[PDB]
Amino acid sequence: ILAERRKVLAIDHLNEDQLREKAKELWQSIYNLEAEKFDLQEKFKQQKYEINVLRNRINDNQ
Amino acid sequence: DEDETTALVCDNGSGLVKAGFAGDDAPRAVFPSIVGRPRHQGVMVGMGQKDSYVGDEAQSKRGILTLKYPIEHGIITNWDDMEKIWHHTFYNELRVAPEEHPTLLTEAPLNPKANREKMTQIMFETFNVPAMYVAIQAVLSLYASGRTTGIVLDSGDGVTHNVPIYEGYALPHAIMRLDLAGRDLTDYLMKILTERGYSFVTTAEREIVRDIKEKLCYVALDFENEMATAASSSSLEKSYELPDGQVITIGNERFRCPETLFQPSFIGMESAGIHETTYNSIMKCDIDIRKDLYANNVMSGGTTMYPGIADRMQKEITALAPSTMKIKIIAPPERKYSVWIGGSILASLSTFQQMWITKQEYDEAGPSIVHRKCF
Amino acid sequence: DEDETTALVCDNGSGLVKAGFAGDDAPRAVFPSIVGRPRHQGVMVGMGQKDSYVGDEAQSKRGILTLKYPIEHGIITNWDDMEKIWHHTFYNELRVAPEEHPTLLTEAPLNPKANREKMTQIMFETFNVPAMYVAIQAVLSLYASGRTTGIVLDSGDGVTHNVPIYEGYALPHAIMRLDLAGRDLTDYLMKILTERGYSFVTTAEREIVRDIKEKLCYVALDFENEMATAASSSSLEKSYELPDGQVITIGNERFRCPETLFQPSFIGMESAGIHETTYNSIMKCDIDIRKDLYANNVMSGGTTMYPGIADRMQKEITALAPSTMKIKIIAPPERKYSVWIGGSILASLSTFQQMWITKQEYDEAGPSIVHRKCF
Amino acid sequence: DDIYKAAVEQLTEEQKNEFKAAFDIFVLGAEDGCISTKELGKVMRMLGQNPTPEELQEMIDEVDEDGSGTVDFDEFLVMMVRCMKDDSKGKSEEELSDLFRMFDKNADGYIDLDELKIMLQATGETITEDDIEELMKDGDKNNDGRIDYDEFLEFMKGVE
Amino acid sequence: ISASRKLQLKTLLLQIAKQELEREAEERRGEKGRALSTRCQPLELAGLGFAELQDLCRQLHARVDKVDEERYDIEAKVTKNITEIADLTQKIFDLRGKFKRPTLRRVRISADAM
Ligand SMILES: Nc1ncnc2c1ncn2[C@@H]1O[C@H](COP(=O)(O)OP(=O)(O)O)[C@@H](O)[C@H]1O
Ligand SMILES: Nc1ncnc2c1ncn2[C@@H]1O[C@H](COP(=O)(O)OP(=O)(O)O)[C@@H](O)[C@H]1O
Repeated sequence: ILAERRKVLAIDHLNEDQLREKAKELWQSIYNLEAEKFDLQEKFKQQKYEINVLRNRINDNQ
Repeated sequence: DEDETTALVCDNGSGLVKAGFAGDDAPRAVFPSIVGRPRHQGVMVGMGQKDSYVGDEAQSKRGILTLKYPIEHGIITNWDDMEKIWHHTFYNELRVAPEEHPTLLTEAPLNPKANREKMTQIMFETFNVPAMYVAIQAVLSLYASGRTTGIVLDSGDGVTHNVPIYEGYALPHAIMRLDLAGRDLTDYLMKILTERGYSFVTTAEREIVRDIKEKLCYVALDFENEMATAASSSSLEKSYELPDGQVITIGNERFRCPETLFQPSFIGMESAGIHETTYNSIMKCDIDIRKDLYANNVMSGGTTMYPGIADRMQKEITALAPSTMKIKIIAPPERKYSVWIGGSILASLSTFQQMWITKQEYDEAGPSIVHRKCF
Repeated sequence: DEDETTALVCDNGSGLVKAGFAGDDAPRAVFPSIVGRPRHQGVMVGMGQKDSYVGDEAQSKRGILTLKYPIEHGIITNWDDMEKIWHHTFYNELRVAPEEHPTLLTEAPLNPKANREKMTQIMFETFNVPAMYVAIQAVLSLYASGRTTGIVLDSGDGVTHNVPIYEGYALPHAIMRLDLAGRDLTDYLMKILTERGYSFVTTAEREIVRDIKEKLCYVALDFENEMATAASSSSLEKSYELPDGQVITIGNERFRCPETLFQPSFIGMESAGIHETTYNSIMKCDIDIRKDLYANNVMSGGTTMYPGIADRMQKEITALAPSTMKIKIIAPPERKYSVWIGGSILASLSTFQQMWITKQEYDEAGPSIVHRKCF
Repeated sequence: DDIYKAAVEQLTEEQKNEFKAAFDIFVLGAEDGCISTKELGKVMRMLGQNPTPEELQEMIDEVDEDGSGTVDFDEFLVMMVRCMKDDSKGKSEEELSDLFRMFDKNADGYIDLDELKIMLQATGETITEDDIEELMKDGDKNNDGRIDYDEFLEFMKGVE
Repeated sequence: ISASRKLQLKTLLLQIAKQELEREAEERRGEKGRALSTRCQPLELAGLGFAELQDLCRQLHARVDKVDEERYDIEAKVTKNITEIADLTQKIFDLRGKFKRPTLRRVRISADAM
């Protein structure tokens, strides 16, 4: 899955203008992907909160 | 969730499971090693109802459940049931997922392979624990007890281990696996209470007798004079309240049950009992070892909480032991919880950070790895 | 009358049929399980008249009719008469019928199985019901009462079932069925009122004595003290108005009829009474069940409207029960109607929508299907 | 005062227009604009509530604090929300879950009295010695000394 | 106590949580921006020739693969809590249904009308 999701650049046969543009394409992809990681981590913490609240609600009504 | 990626520790006996995180001074929770299942046909609808209940759920809903123990005298024979007990332990009481923490489990080394192999496999494959370590009960008991040398008497629900350790080393030729345990003491008490007019033959009844034993029984340092009086007088009987409000009184039977540990013939076992077995483990060690073990008999596990047991054991060993020498018993309050406490201590030692199986070594080698990495 | 295909619910006993639609908390109307027939030769013509009368028609024109009840001790012996009662119930008065609605029936756990088979056949082949379910009366009482646990005394017209339920499950080994019900209590009353000079033999008379019981009788918490005064003083007597303007004055017979519940020997039955019977349903269950059943004695059905029944039952059970234990009784205003009400609750529960036998499964299997699909 | 203002704030435009149109049945015309209390039962039904005669009388018994014999328009909305709870949207469990978490500073799964007081004093509204406890005892249906997540959702349904 | 004091305080109580929740969102945006600056640092591509630009490209290939490996594991963790929430929520619904399910309704009205 990760091999399918990761982006790959042409490198060895490219000239300087082509390399500047290709380096830029992954940089923005990485940047956007790091942003998703940050938001997913925050979602995880908010969902963990709901999990412990729910674990107590089960015991409180049982 | 914790302030460190501390190992989680779970001490799974044939009786109860003690669990918490490494570095604490107590398990966070204790569960019966029980998975319960309904033995009745449902009549009402929309009642919830599980296929099986575990731990404390199994005990709280026991009125209509058959209660089974996945562990047989120290060996897990039902690992699907232990996985459910563990999931409950880790996620509902400790509130920590093992995926982010190493886990330490315990067994006697006398255990015939399957327990350490399956314990390692469950944590690596159903819980995805990053690391594992199966520990020695004698080691754990000595750390908890403040000793490096002595004999661990862990007379709990399953099997008595009676393993001697000198300067941190095992003396394995002197370890005597003994088929005399707290579970047998319960069965004996169910039968003698039946003679008194209070039959105990079902699961609920077995749990009641175990509760009676734990709260009313004692061994006595002098059982002969104690029974001469207890069997003659109601003044030595203690009342126990049964779940339905009925009352049972128990007299010499109160100690008669624990006495089995010194009188194993009571349950049909061909044995000298725990005091002689301990003595023989001392005897089987070299002559320059024997004196250090006589002076350091260490109580652990269960049944070691009976009144008169530290004195009963020290006096029986003293009687078997040579003169001049001082025979002594160490019986810490960390009794019954000592294997778990030792797990917390061991998991956390800097000299034990290389003893952990990682979840890499495990997959390259498979569960047989436990025989190369743990002991 | 209705804008949805809600399930219909009918509670069919040897007394009356309570009926209405699911989702209500009461029947829409009550239909006496009666078919009336003239016992006289007609002389005038152009008088209308019926070949047979049912339900309330049968009672309204009863002056010259003999009134028969198609159900005996919970069993339909005459189902042709029940089809006429049901046709009236559904098409004339409730204005709903199985033809456009699924139907729930209420029954005892040990009701002869052939009786459900016949009712199942009738609702599927005579009334064309799209689906059916036959429910346990004790279940229905527990839903109506807000419980999942208790001993349900369903006090029918011809039989009392007495079944313990715990956590929604039946505990059938502790069922203490008793051949004593509201119709037998009426028999005792008419015999003792006969002794006072008011014989009740013929149909009009049979209906009057039943009506006297329902309006004048009670059990009281203490029979012997109630009698010491009732048998000694006119201040405990009540005059009941008979249809022709005459009255009957009744003294301790007012409580001796209801007392048969505690004293079945009054009608020749070899039984210790409903409190002993309730006690055994609790006492024969495991001790970890017993505490919850002692805390949940559930009165349902009829005869529970007698003043003092909640106190008479709680005190007798407490006397039979172990000390320390708390004995509690449930006797809600949803009395006599709680079985029907539970039928409404169950029929409408989302958890029960897949519990219905469809008129597909029915024709493939035939009427005996009720024995596999319902209970 | 503020209960009357709040009932107005909580009713939507498509609802308040029906409430005043139906409620105006309370004046016969060419009178004094009194708007009497005996007409409350009729309007409950005109607006879509389906009360029994006892319920119609209860709505009447709960109005007329000053003995005037009348019901005002804002007073009507207050009496209606206590009979037929026509709030504005009333939010959702997801919205209140995220807000619940803000009062639960220690992530304990409940709002205790100290958190309840800090959050309210922080609004600028003066909190007195008997306040806070008065809300805790309203949300705390099980009498456990705190308002938990489930209790919170019931407690604030219809709150803006 | 008057309804207006009780309603206004629970109203004010929810309003302060809303302000705090708006702050939680702003704090997350602030932290995400800082996290991005350090997690995905900018490319010094200007002024570089062929070999130097190829090294940046190769480093980015390794970095994009690593950001998806970690993203995937985090995504899986978020998913695991969602699944457990759905399961815990249903258990709660059934425990609570037992309290009100069987007895709460608008009934017995036609009982008097007839
Ligand atoms: N008061 C007591 N009386 C008799 N036996 C006891 C008492 N306390 C503990 N034991 C026994 O301890 C046993 C549990 O063994 P345990 O040592 O805790 O296993 P583990 O070491 O793996 O945690 C039970 O059979 C229990 O009856
Ligand atoms: N005050 C009362 N005294 C004696 N019996 C009563 C009284 N009220 C109701 N019952 C009895 O209720 C019975 C009818 O309701 P019920 O038995 O619950 O329906 P079903 O027989 O189908 O279960 C009748 O036998 C009636 O006499």
